[PDB]
Amino acid sequence: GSLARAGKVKNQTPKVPKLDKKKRLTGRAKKRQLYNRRFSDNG
Amino acid sequence: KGIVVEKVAIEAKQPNSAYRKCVRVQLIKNGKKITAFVPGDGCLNFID
Amino acid sequence: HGASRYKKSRAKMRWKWKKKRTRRLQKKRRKMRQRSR
Amino acid sequence: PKSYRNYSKTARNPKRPFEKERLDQELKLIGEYGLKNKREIWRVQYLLAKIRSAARYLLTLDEKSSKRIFQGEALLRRMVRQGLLGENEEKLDYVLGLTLPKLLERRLQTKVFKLGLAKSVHHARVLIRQRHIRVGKQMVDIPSFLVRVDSEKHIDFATTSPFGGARPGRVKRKSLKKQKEKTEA
RNA sequence: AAAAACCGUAAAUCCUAUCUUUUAAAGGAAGGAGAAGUCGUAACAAGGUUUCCGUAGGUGAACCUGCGGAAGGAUCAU
RNA sequence: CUUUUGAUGUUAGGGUAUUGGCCUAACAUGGCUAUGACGGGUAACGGGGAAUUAGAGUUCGAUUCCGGAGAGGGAGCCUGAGAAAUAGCUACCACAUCUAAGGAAGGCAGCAGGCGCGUAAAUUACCCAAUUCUAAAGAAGAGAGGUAGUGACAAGAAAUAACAAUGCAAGGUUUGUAUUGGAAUGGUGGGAAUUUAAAACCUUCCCAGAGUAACAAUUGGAGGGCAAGUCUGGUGCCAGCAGCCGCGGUAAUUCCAGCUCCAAUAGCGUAUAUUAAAAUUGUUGCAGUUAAAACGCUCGUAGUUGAA
Repeated sequence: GSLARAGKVKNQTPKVPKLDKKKRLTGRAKKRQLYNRRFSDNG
Repeated sequence: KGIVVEKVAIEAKQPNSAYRKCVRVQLIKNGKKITAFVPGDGCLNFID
Repeated sequence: HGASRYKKSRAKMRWKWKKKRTRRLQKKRRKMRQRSR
Repeated sequence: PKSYRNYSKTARNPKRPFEKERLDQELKLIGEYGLKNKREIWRVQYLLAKIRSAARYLLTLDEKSSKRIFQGEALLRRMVRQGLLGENEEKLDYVLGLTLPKLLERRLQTKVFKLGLAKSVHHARVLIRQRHIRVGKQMVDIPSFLVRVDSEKHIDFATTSPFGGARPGRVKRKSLKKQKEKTEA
C-alpha cells in the first residue's frame, strides 16, 4: 500500500473566499423575481 | 458502533484503476469483523 | 440448475464431464465419511 | 397517556418531482395568483381532488337514491356557500367541473386586490399579514382564509388600522418633526 | 402451643439421556475474486475427428473411448 | 400421535359454589390424523386499528381503550365477600444491604433519578385547582391525574418585503429591470389588563422599537434517469466522485474549487426496515416449442369440476 497520499488534491487546491455578493431574496420575492424573469420579458 | 483497528488499501474493478482507503472494524454489539470505506479524501488522517 | 442444463451457447465445459468429475468427488467424499464416522 | 386530539396531514406529495410541463404550468399559476410556495398549491390540489372523489362516489350511486340525494345535496350546498358553483350550475358534472383558478378566486389575497384596496397581489398579501383588514366585525390576517358569497359583501379595512382613522402615522417621524418645529418656534 | 406421623401440594440440588443455538480443531476437500503467472487446443466454422445426452472404464487438464439415443446438424430432397 | 404417570368413555363416589377424569375405585378400548394431528420456530400478548389503496390485496399492530398474564423464577399460604395479592406473608436459589459478627430486613416491569446495554429515549419540578376514586364521604389524601420543564418524534398556521419616481430593455404610452425615501408592520426590550392553585405562554393595549430592514435561510446538485454549465481556475489513473451507466493517462461538461443557476424550504440530506411501482407472486392478473419452466408414460384414491 501507499496510503500516504490521502487528501492530496484537497491540500494542493488553492483557497478562495465567497466574496460579498447580495443578500439572496427569500419568501415571495424570489418567486416573483423568477416569474417575471421567465415569462414577461422573454419573447 | 465499533473500534477501528488497522488500515489497509483495497483495489477496485479492472476497468477502474485506483486505490480505496478501507478500514477494518471490530464490532462491540456482536464481536465481528467488518470492512468499511471511509468517505472524503482527507478523512483517512482525520481518524484516530 | 435443473434438467435444462448444458445449452452450450455460453461456451462452457461439457456438462457430461462436469457430472463425471462431480460424481468422482462424491465417491471419494463418501469414502472419507465412511472412514471417519 | 397520549392526548386525545386527532391530527392529520393536509398537503400530499405530488411524486415525480421533475416533469417540465407540470412544473412550468405550476410556474404560470403561481405567477398568476401570487402565492408563496408550492406546498400551498399542493394542498389546494388535495382539497380539489377530495371534492372530485366525493363527486365520483356520489355519481356512482343510482337515481332516487337516499345516500346520493343526501350527501350530494350537502356537498353542492357547501360548494354554493363557498361560491364555487353559480346559480346556473346545478348538476354533479358541473360540480366535477371545478378548476384551480376557480378555487383560488376565493382566497383573501386574491379577493382584496380584485375588489381594490391594494396595488399589487403581493402588496395585498403583505397588507393581510400586517393586519389592516376586517371581514366585517372581525379582523383576520391569514391569507389562506376562504370567504363566502355573502361574506364578500362587507369586506373592508380594519377598524384599528392607521389608514382607517386610528393613530395617524409614523410616531418617530412626526415626533422628530414636532420637536424641530417646537424648538424652532 | 411447641413437637410427630400421614396420604397431598411441591420448592431447590445432582445424576442420566435427548433436543435446540453459537464456537474450537491438526489436516482434507470445494467455490469465488484478484493480478500482464504456468501447461495445453477442449468449445464457437465441416473449429479442423460434427456437436450434444444417458451410462461404464481410462488419461496431467481441457478430455477420450465403448454401447443406445437426439438434431439444438453439416441433410427438410429418386 | 395419545393411552402403566387419565389417554377416551360408562358406573358409583370424594371434592368444589355449581358440572366435569378435577380427582378416587372398578369396568370398557378407545380418541385425533395430507380438510396437515402430534411436533419445531416465531428478533409472536390478542382485537377493534395503522401504512399504502383505481379495486383487489401486502405489511406494522408494546403502544390513549377492551380483554389476558406478571411483579426475579418456580412453589405454598392466612386474612378478607372478592388475592393463590407481592408498596400480604412463608420457603429455595441467584443477587444484595445493615451488622457491636450475636443477628435483622429486600424487591423501581409505580412517579422521578443512578448503573449496565446499545444508535437510541425527558425533571430526584408544582399541585390535587380540572376529571374521578376511597372512607366514619363538603373542609382529608390521590406520582390515578392536570400544569410546569426538555423536546427539528411527527402535524398545522405564517415573516425574511411591498409601494412612488428617474435611467435600461421589451412594446405601442404597458411590464420587469440600479439609483433615490418616505409610509407600514412584525422580530425584540420593557410595562400593563386578562389568565392560571401559583407561575409561565397565547390573547389586547402603551413606550421604546427596521435600510446593507447587519433583525441575512440553507441542504443537495448542475453528463444521462434529472429540473438546471463543452462557465472559469487547480489535479492528471492520483486524489477521487459515482444509488446504475459510468468520468479521471494535459480543454476533466462527472474529482478539489470561484461564479451562475437549479429542486426544496424552516427544511433537506444518510441508512436500514416497508409499501406502491410489481400485470417480477399475478383470484379478477403472470409464464411454460426455442428466454427460467408440462413429471418417461399410463392406471389410480383423497380433492376438484360434471348431459339434458
